[PDB]
Amino acid sequence: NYLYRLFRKSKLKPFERDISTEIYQAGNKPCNGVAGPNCYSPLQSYGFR
Amino acid sequence: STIEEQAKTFLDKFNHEAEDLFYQSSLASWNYNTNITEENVQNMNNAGDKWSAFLKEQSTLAQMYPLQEIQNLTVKLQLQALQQNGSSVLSEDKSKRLNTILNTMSTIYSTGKVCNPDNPQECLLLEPGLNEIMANSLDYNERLWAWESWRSEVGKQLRPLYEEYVVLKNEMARANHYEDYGDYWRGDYEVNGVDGYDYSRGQLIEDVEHTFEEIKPLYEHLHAYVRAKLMNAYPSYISPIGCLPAHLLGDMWGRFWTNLYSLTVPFGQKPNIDVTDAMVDQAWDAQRIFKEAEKFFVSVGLPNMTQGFWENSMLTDPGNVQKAVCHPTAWDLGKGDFRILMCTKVTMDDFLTAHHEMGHIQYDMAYAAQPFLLRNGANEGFHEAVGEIMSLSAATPKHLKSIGLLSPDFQEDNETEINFLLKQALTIVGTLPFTYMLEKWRWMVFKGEIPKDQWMKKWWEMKREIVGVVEPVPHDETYCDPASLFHVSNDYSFIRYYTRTLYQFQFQEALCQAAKHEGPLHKCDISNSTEAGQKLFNMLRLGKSEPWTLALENVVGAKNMNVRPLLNYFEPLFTWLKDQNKNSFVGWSTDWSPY
Ligand SMILES: *[C@@H]1O[C@H](CO)[C@@H](O[C@@H]2O[C@H](CO)[C@@H](O)[C@H](O)[C@H]2NC(C)=O)[C@H](O)[C@H]1NC(C)=O
Ligand SMILES: *[C@@H]1O[C@H](CO)[C@@H](O[C@@H]2O[C@H](CO)[C@@H](O)[C@H](O)[C@H]2NC(C)=O)[C@H](O)[C@H]1NC(C)=O
Ligand SMILES: *[C@@H]1O[C@H](CO)[C@@H](O)[C@H](O)[C@H]1NC(C)=O
Ligand SMILES: *[C@@H]1O[C@H](CO)[C@@H](O)[C@H](O)[C@H]1NC(C)=O
Ligand SMILES: *[C@@H]1O[C@H](CO)[C@@H](O)[C@H](O)[C@H]1NC(C)=O
Ligand SMILES: *[C@@H]1O[C@H](CO)[C@@H](O)[C@H](O)[C@H]1NC(C)=O
Repeated sequence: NYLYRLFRKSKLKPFERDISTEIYQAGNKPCNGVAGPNCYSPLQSYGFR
Repeated sequence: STIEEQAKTFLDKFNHEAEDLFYQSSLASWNYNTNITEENVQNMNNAGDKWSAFLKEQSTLAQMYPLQEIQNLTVKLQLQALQQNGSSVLSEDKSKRLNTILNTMSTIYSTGKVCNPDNPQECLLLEPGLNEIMANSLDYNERLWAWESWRSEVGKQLRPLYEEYVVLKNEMARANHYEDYGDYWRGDYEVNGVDGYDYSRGQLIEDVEHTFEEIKPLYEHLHAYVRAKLMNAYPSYISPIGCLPAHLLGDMWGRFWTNLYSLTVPFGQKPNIDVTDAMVDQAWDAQRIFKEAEKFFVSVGLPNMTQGFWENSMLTDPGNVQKAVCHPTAWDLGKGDFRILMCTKVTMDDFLTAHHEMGHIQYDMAYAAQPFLLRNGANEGFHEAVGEIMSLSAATPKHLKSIGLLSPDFQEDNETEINFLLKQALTIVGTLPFTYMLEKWRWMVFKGEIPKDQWMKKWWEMKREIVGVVEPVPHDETYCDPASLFHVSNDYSFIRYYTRTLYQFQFQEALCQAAKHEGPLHKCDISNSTEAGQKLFNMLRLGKSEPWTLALENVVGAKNMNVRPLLNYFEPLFTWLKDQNKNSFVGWSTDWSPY
């Protein structure tokens, strides 16, 4: 239940927050919303143990 | 936008989910190994399945990135490690047959029971009983019966299996752009793309040959001395001009000669440097043994042990109700979690082995910062070498007098030095010709240099020519005599022991010249020298990110395997063996004169 943003197009400005869950488009082809090759969801989970 | 940035982002995703899934898999494997219960078995199976599934899908997604347009060495190394197709490149039928063959070889080797004719009510297994008879008994015909019976049964039941195994592995390697399976195994030492530090797959064989050619005089002298002492043990069966009988080497296969210390002792009147009595008198528990190892590692400059290491490791046998695997193993769970599974007892041995496994854990800790797929040794030899150098340094008389196990008035004369160096020679120099012979046989049988109907005849010839050990009776192709060993029957690389043996003494010379040792190499201790720990730590932190040649240049100042440290370590023993082999004949003949 603890998440962090791993992929973002540009760096954040000071005291800024991004809540977007938009699929990070790392390639040339559009992602189209569905997760798939070269399209990664930017919020990754902090699997604390 | 380019391929390299796509590779970086994909490797970041892979590294994150790999570390999480790997941690779950390693935790389930740890929970099975420290608690053998069926729910832990099924948990380990589910985690291993999900890990292999993950590494499969991720390799499928990883092979869409060609390597020729990636210039960064770290990204290239991680993608080269990830894109390996393993056994998946074949058809489903051939892959399933290969896994079936591997499983049935494992079950035949593990559950192989060979016993005496006319007494079949109960029989003896290899691990509980055959090692005892082949390592302690002094009866010629009894050892001959056990040796011939085990090789006969296991060879007849394993020869067609190995016949199909070589073909399937050769097809696997040739579909994966390798010349043969031997080339696939030699690919671990391959370095491509770095100028000056380049190492080829094919160069390893001549490097091994060039080292072995200088190994041969020392080994010949050792062989002659061992032969003379075994002639004292067995009067008429062994010939002065011939080779050693195969079932007299102290092990089942002749891999180690350490079981002959009793028969081949130089000075039996002198005691050894066993310090078990001092530990049991002063009540040295396992915790304080690991604390002394920690004190040595903080003396040399490396980091302390983590809190989770002390909290989560099981350094004592838990009891009869809870069953655990007693094999000494260092675990790198990941996520900063390092553990040692060791059923520690109070012995000089377990103390040295604890130093070895803590060397493994320090090696795993230094490279932790590296990405997940590069968290390994630079080659297969470095990981065990960095533990064996600690085992070398901790066993010295100086280190035992420093920590109070050995009396301060102990006199170190040359006779106990000869004794120590001969025990070390039987353990270290004895395994080198067997390892080189076995790996060179496996390389030629994968390469196709050896014909299919000429296996045994070639193998025995090499045992006569390289190891200087003769067979008792001739064996035809109905037998599969190499396959009686654990590593070859269960698809394991064997050249790691040879490389580890050379890297051990190379690292030892580098640290001892770094720490300003003014005597012989075998007396050297790396304790309290922080420049030597820094020199070693400059190689430990790298992991697999840099070439093994560069790591070797970082430690010993050379980029290739050298045999000079090993012969320099055994120099007084070499002079002693030259002195006492005047009456005997050094060297062997390939004729069957003993038997
Ligand atoms: C691992 O196996 C995959 C699957 O066969 C290989 O991918 C194929 O490679 C060939 C040759 O470049 C192409 O013609 C196919 O179109 C590829 N198929 C797919 C689905 O990508 C891959 O090259 C193999 N990798 C290695 C190192 O052997
Ligand atoms: C490494 O350094 C330690 C600490 O200085 C040495 O331990 C001391 O040894 C002297 C020997 O004359 C004793 O008088 C001290 O009481 C020891 N101190 C401690 C804290 O143990 C150690 O001998 C040095 N050498 C090695 C090889 O460990
Ligand atoms: C080992 O497994 C048994 C199985 O129920 C369990 O009761 C026991 O607590 C386990 N031991 C440890 C140390 O977790
Ligand atoms: C390779 O990539 C890593 C990050 O993935 C970076 O730290 C390193 O500097 C890169 N090396 C080169 C030579 O660009
Ligand atoms: C950790 O190492 C430091 C020296 O680097 C030492 O002073 C400290 O006591 C060690 N920690 C423990 C718990 O012994
Ligand atoms: C040990 O040294 C003494 C004194 O030099 C010498 O007489 C003896 O032969 C040596 N023994 C060995 C085994 O080197």
